[PDB]
Parts: sequence; C-alpha cells; structure tokens
Amino acid sequence: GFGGNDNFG
Amino acid sequence: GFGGNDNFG
Amino acid sequence: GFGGNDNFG
Amino acid sequence: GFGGNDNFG
Amino acid sequence: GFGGNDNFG
Amino acid sequence: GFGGNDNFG
Amino acid sequence: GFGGNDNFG
Amino acid sequence: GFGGNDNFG
Amino acid sequence: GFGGNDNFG
Amino acid sequence: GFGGNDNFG
Amino acid sequence: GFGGNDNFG
Amino acid sequence: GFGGNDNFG
Amino acid sequence: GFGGNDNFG
Amino acid sequence: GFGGNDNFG
Amino acid sequence: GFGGNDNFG
Amino acid sequence: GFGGNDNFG
Amino acid sequence: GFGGNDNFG
Amino acid sequence: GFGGNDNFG
Amino acid sequence: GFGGNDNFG
Amino acid sequence: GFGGNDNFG
Amino acid sequence: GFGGNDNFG
Amino acid sequence: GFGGNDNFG
Amino acid sequence: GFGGNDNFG
Amino acid sequence: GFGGNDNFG
Amino acid sequence: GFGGNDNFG
Amino acid sequence: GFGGNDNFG
Amino acid sequence: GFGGNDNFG
Amino acid sequence: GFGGNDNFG
Amino acid sequence: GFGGNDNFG
Amino acid sequence: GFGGNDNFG
Amino acid sequence: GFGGNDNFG
Amino acid sequence: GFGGNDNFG
Repeated sequence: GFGGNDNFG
Repeated sequence: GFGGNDNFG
Repeated sequence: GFGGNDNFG
Repeated sequence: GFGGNDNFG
Repeated sequence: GFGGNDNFG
Repeated sequence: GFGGNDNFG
Repeated sequence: GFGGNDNFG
Repeated sequence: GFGGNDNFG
Repeated sequence: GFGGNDNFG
Repeated sequence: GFGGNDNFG
Repeated sequence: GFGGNDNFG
Repeated sequence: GFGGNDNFG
Repeated sequence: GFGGNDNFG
Repeated sequence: GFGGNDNFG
Repeated sequence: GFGGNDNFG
Repeated sequence: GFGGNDNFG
Repeated sequence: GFGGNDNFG
Repeated sequence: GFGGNDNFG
Repeated sequence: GFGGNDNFG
Repeated sequence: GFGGNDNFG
Repeated sequence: GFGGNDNFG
Repeated sequence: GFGGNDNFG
Repeated sequence: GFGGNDNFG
Repeated sequence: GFGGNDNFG
Repeated sequence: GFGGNDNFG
Repeated sequence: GFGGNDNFG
Repeated sequence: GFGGNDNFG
Repeated sequence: GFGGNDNFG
Repeated sequence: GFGGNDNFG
Repeated sequence: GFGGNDNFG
Repeated sequence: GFGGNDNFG
Repeated sequence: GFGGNDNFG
C-alpha cells in the first residue's frame, strides 16, 4: 500500500 | 507506461 | 479498494 | 441486482 | 446499439 | 487508450 | 420487476 | 430494432 | 391496408 | 436502415 | 472492513 | 465482552 | 451506424 | 461516379 | 505514390 | 496508430 | 532502529 | 494489521 | 550511469 | 541503509 | 472522363 | 513525371 | 526516396 | 517507439 | 565521407 | 558517450 | 542539340 | 533529381 | 569516478 | 610517487 | 584536421 | 576523460 521507494533504515 | 512502484489493492 | 471497471492506459 | 464492479471493503 | 456493463433491475 | 465501455455505431 | 415484450439486442 | 407485442396486417 | 417502401427494426 | 428501389450504380 | 451485520438484498 | 461482529482493522 | 476503413488504434 | 467510404443507411 | 483507397471512376 | 492511406514518399 | 512490533502492509 | 502490543482481555 | 529501476515507455 | 536507486559514479 | 496521358504519381 | 505527348528532337 | 535511419514504431 | 541510436549508458 | 542516411534523388 | 549518428570527417 | 547531363523527372 | 555532372567529393 | 579508498559499509 | 588507489579516467 | 589527443567518450 | 597529453611525472 506504498509507493515503493522506502528506507525504514 | 506508469511510474513503477504502485499499489492497486 | 477500487471500483472495478478500470482503464490503465 | 447491483452495479457490477464493486469492492466491499 | 448500446454497450457497457449494465444493471437492469 | 480509450475508456473501455464504448459504442461505435 | 420487469415484464416482457422488449428488445435488448 | 423494435420490441413489443405488435399487429401487422 | 398500407402499401409502399418500408423498413422495420 | 433504409429499404427501397434505391438504384445503386 | 465492516462492522458486519449487513444486508444486500 | 464486546458486540461480536467487529472490524479489527 | 458508421462506415469506412478505421484505425481504432 | 461516387466513391470514398460510405455507410449507405 | 498515393494512398490506397482510391476510386478512379 | 496512424491514418492508413499514406505516402511515405 | 525501530520498535519491533509493526505492520508493514 | 496493528501495532502488535495489544491486550484483548 | 543510472539507478536500475527505470521504465522506458 | 540507503535509497536503492543510486549512481555512485 | 480524362485526357488519356496522365501520370498518377 | 510528365504529361505524355513529348517530342525530344 | 528517403534518408535511411527511420523509425515507424 | 524511440529513435534507434541511443546510448542507454 | 558524408552523413550516412542520405537521399539523393 | 554520444548519440550514434555521427560523421567525423 | 542539348547539353548531355540533364534531368527530365 | 539532379543535373548529371556532380562531384560529391 | 571516485577516489579509490572507500568503505561502503 | 602517487597515492596508489587512483581512477585515471 | 584536429589535434589528435581527444576524448570522444 | 582527459585531454591526452599529460605528464604525471
């Protein structure tokens, strides 16, 4: 359900 | 032809 | 989550 | 008896 | 000469 | 590129 | 609801 | 095209 | 009792 | 559509 | 996604 | 001790 | 309803 | 001397 | 050198 | 996706 | 460096 | 589908 | 010279 | 621990 | 209905 | 490319 | 009658 | 749908 | 010694 | 590094 | 009675 | 298309 | 395109 | 006489 | 007709 | 990436 370019680090 | 990281349900 | 009769060009 | 393209969430 | 998803009653 | 429930003629 | 004597073609 | 009970002749 | 050029439908 | 002695050609 | 006591007659 | 038809999201 | 060569892409 | 593309009725 | 629906009467 | 009666020289 | 009890859809 | 530290009692 | 998640239409 | 679409020259 | 020495290119 | 009635002496 | 690299996609 | 002389890098 | 995609008549 | 349609004289 | 290198297209 | 005595060098 | 003494960790 | 980890293009 | 020590990348 | 006549003494 998100964009796709994520960085939960 | 669209962005690339999408959510369609 | 969406209607159902959709047109993704 | 209803529309035809429907998502019941 | 119609065309489309339809709901008669 | 066009809608999806069309009547041509 | 509906009856008859119609044309859906 | 037409539809319904009719009476020709 | 009519007569002549005609189209139906 | 139409129907008669439509000489054609 | 719903309370639940629903009726689609 | 709650209703019974619940939508725990 | 219509007539011709047609590039319905 | 007609031509093109015609929808004759 | 021309289009291909021509009607040289 | 083009007209149909063309003269690409 | 995040909590630990998560829902990543 | 939630946080994760829940106590339905 | 570019990322990797591309879409050449 | 970084984005994902990078150009380290 | 035309001359007779034509060059339909 | 020409008419048709030519005379190259 | 054309230069050559040409792309009729 | 593109030119033909490209340097995808 | 010239362009490479040329049209000489 | 460059396009593709070149003529280094 | 003419040059010798002429174009009659 | 052209004269006849041409000297593309 | 970079120095040489790197430590992507 | 120079560093040792270099990137001469 | 150029220098000689060039970079056509 | 560079000219070509260098003297990295």
